[PDB]
This record gives sequence, C-alpha cells and structure tokens, in this order.
Amino acid sequence: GPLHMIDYKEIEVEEVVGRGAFGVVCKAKWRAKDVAIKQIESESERKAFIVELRQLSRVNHPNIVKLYGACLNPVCLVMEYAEGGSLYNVLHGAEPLPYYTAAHAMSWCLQCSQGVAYLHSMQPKALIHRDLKPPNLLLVAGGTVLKICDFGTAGSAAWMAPEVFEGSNYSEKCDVFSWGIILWEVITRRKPFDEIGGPAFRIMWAVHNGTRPPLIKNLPKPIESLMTRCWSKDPSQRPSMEEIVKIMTHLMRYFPGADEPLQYPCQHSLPPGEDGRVEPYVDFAEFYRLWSVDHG
Ligand SMILES: CN1CCN(C(=O)c2ccc(NC(=O)c3csc4c(=O)[nH]cnc34)c(-c3ccccc3)c2)CC1
Repeated sequence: GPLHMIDYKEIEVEEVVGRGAFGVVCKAKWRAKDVAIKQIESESERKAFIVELRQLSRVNHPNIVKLYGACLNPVCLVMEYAEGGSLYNVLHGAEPLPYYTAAHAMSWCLQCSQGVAYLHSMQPKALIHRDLKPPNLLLVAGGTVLKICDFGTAGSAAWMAPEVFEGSNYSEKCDVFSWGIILWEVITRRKPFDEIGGPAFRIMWAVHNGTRPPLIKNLPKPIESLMTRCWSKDPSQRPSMEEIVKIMTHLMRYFPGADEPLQYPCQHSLPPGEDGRVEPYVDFAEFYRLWSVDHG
C-alpha cells in the first residue's frame, strides 16, 4: 500500500538508539513526526535490507512495526519509532527496571502471537519471521502495545528451534518454538539458557539433546501445557499460531490490567532454582482466584 520514496534532506536525524538485528537505528524526525531510521553500515547488510523492505511493505498489522518509506541516498528505511524500546531491555536492561505484572507478560505474548499468526496466514505463501526474540519485539503506548520488528531474516541460538540449526527442513513451526521460549522468558524474567552461556554451539548442542528451560513453580497447568507443547522437538506436535492466539485470547479473562502503563519501579535480582524449577517473576495468585470464581 502506502510507501514513500523519501528525500534524505527531509530527515532530521537525532540520536542513535541502537543496532537492529542488522544495521543501525536512529531516532529521527520526518514530516514533524517521530520516526526510526534504519541504515545499513556494511555492503553485506544489503541483502537483509531488500528482504526487510519487501516483507515489511507487504504487511499491515497492529502488532508489526509500521514502514513509512525508504530512502536510497543513502540506503535507509523510515519506520515507526518505538518510544518504549525493546522487550529485551524492559526485561533484562540496566537498572532501574520497570515493574510488570502477569497480565503484562500474557498480553505481550498474546500480541506477539497475533502478529505472527498474521504472518503465517499470508497468501500465496506464509511469511516466517525466523528470528523471534525479545530484542526484536518493541513496545509503545507506555509499554502496553507490542510490535514485531527486524524482518531482515524473514546471537539467536537461545530462541531457535532445533530443526533450524540442524540444517533440517523447517516450517512456520520454528516461530512457534521461539514463542514458547519467549513465554517462559517474560514469566520468569530470566534469559533463556543463561546458565549454559559459552559460545552459541553449546546452547545448540543442549537444545538438540532435548534441554529446555526449567519448569516454573506454581505455573497454571494450562499455561504450562501450552508452553511445553510449543517447544516440542517434533515440529508437528507444536500448535499453530492460530491456536495460540485463541488460547491466549481466552486466558486474558483471567489476566485483567494489561492496559496499565509501565510506571512503577522495581528492584530485581535472581534467586537460583530451589529444586530443578524456578520461581516466576510474575504472580499467579490472582489468576487462580479469578479462575476459581469462574469455575467453582
Ligand atoms: C532515552 N530513550 C532512548 C531511546 N529509547 C530506546 O531504548 C529505544 C527506542 C527505540 C528503538 N527502536 C525503534 O524504535 C525501532 C523501530 S523499527 C526498529 C527495528 O527494525 N529494529 C530495532 N529497533 C527499531 C530502540 C531499539 C531497540 C532495539 C534495537 C535497536 C534500537 C531503543 C528509549 C529511551
């Protein structure tokens, strides 16, 4: 649809806000509007650039970053600016970190699944993101609205389905695995496979052998089932994104307050796992109370 060929002179480039999965992202102004501009640095990043330009111009969804246009002198994309930064920074960035609730955690994952389900429903071919992870998930509207970005492939071993790095043939089900890891990550406020570390191949080996993130103490059984289904070794046993959207949509009845902006401070550090399980960062006592009222 609407896509502007942009004269660079019209872009007032403010500060560098970070590096995307490729390129460099700057806060900028264009037509008196706040935008993000993504510029390639290397000549190698040109492939990711054409891919992203093609893919992002195809897509129109509330949970996918808006592409306003492109400049070719110099080669850069002009996109929606995400004032809340990345989910990864919200979760794991420098202190002070924001407080967030079970409702936020569930809402972010629902919104991610809605974006990805839209991708998987594209005609004539499904669009696969292939690099779903909190660095590539952005927040707007006081941290309450999530948008997928970094479509240059449409650092990442901790979210990658084992069939992807096994060089095996794969499908949209790879995004489902990634989503399952993200669900664990927002609930625990832990970096997946942080304890392994090393170089990437050590994570790949672990996941390849069936290592998954530790189970979560007092996690509601339906959330646990959904999570562990998503990270099945066999991609055909993983649910479709359409099913995840439906399940997560119905679960939100038991997670009111997702519309509350991130505004409260938090002082957060990690206790190690008591058994083989970890504590959730979020609290499920309210979920269980609301469930009990509804069911009996
Ligand atoms: C003081 N103020 C400074 C700016 N700010 C951020 O932290 C802050 C604000 C905005 C950001 N990005 C975007 O708006 C953005 C739009 S499209 C796109 C993409 O395709 N890839 C990565 N980022 C973006 C980032 C950021 C996040 C991850 C990687 C690179 C950039 C950080 C909030 C706090």
